[PDB]
Amino acid sequence: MNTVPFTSAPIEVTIGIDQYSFNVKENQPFHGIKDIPIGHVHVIHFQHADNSSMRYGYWFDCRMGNFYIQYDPKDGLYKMMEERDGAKFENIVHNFKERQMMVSYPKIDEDDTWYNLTEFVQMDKIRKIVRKDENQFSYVDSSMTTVQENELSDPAHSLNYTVINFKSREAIRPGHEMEDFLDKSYYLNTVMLQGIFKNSSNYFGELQFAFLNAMFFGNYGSSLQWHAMIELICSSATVPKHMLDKLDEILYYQIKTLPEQYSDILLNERVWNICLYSSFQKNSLHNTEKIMENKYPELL
Amino acid sequence: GAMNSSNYAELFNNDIKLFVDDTNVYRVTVHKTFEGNVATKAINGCIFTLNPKTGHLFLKIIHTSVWAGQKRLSQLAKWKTAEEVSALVRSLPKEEQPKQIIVTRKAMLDPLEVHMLDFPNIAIRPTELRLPFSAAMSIDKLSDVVMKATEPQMVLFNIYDDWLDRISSYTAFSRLTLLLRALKTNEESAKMILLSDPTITIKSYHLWPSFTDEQWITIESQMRDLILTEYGRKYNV
Ligand SMILES: NC(=O)CCc1c[nH]c2ccccc12
Ligand SMILES: NC(=O)CCc1c[nH]c2ccccc12
Repeated sequence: MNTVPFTSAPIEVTIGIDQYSFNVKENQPFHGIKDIPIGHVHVIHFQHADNSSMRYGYWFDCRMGNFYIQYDPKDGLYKMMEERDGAKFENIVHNFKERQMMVSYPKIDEDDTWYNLTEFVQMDKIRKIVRKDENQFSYVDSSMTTVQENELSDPAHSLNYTVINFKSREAIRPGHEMEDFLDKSYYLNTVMLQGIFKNSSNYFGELQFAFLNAMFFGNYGSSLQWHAMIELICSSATVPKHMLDKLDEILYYQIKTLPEQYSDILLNERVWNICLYSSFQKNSLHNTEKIMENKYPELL
Repeated sequence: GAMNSSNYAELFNNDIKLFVDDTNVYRVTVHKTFEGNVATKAINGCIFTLNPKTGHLFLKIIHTSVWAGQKRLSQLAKWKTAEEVSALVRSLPKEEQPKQIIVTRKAMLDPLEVHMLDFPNIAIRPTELRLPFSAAMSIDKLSDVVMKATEPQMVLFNIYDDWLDRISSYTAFSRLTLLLRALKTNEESAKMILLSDPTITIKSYHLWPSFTDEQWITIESQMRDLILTEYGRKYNV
């Protein structure tokens, strides 16, 4: 079990760690989060009490280094940092634990939610979508735009998701215009899976990361990416059976975790109605269709 | 953006553009079978592709053999339309290619956009105008070449005859849309108006009769009367 030490908490802030959150008061003696499960990526995120604008946070994996949070009064945010002196970091954490100034990652033993949301998410792939090679962790916030959004303005601060565009030469083989537009199997299986992602695990990892950035930061370009990657599968008549079964599980847990009060903005009516009721895969997502109909029948 | 009443004069500027109407591409008769079920029999169709500035008509005849063994024909017809329009554009010299293609039915937007991906600078636009181009098969010479075709064939006609020698494109398009609207609303009456006087003939290379300027004014008034009436006879007013 790993730990992320905070220097201090000088400004009042709601701190999230994965799907959990807690409020910290201005100058409250808070010194970080312990008992973080090893084996998964994690995200630690922030919303200041004064400016609910800009949710922001850091994707990280404690197996890759010792990370801590320290507030910067100049840039006005809680920053993640790496401590390279392992003995300096073990000593700091040990003292804070002895003084019981850390909250414990509040995982219930029966609960596989975070695993299910991050099953295919890898830190190495996150670091290619979010390019800042000098750090082992990745910053994301509400406002960052995607490469595709930019093409349609600072490249260093963009989300480099894989561009998917159904009306593009990459998606449409000359001479197969109607075939490829109405059945996207060649774009899914040859262009994207065999060509770009290499395998379905990397495809699902980007899909899962896009959803999590949409949910935790309200990142609009990430929501677009998540829906595009769903629609590309559902609009393919030919999809490996293991991928369809896995997609149903992935989406089920995403829909299960989504805050009810955010479904209006985070769920695209056209995509979901098309995918569950019109698409080639309308009968292949049984768990997802059941949870959607019982939790968000209005959208449908 | 969409072409509408507000930006109508854009049709007659010097940027080459084409209307595409797919109404008459997939044409059928519905009939009963011996067992008493219903079936369709395709008849030859056409793509109506028109330069509204010059009157240039590129009438691509769609022979019934293109439907043989195919499913979902109404969907296929839109894609076949887009394939043929794209092939026409590629066949034209660069300086004769359109800068915009205006589709008369919004369901043609995605098929045409996908077929024209190689031409990113040609704008594909819908329209809010309810244009009467479906009535093109009420023009006798056009209907005749479509029905007689035994294979796929492109036939080039000027739909304005020689009108542009005496009137502007705006006035020519307005006359064409008036004639076609009349033919669509009451074909028999419209055709009676156009042919009532036997001494005004249709030249061999023309589609419409050789009316003088004064006779076109009378004809146009007759077509407007017909359209207003039928709008009574229909709504009882
Ligand atoms: N004691 C300090 O130097 C505060 C900042 C700091 C440096 N390295 C760290 C490692 C873990 C937590 C905090 C820190
Ligand atoms: N290629 C073009 O730009 C026009 C071709 C064309 C179609 N219909 C016509 C009628 C009269 C002269 C020319 C034509």
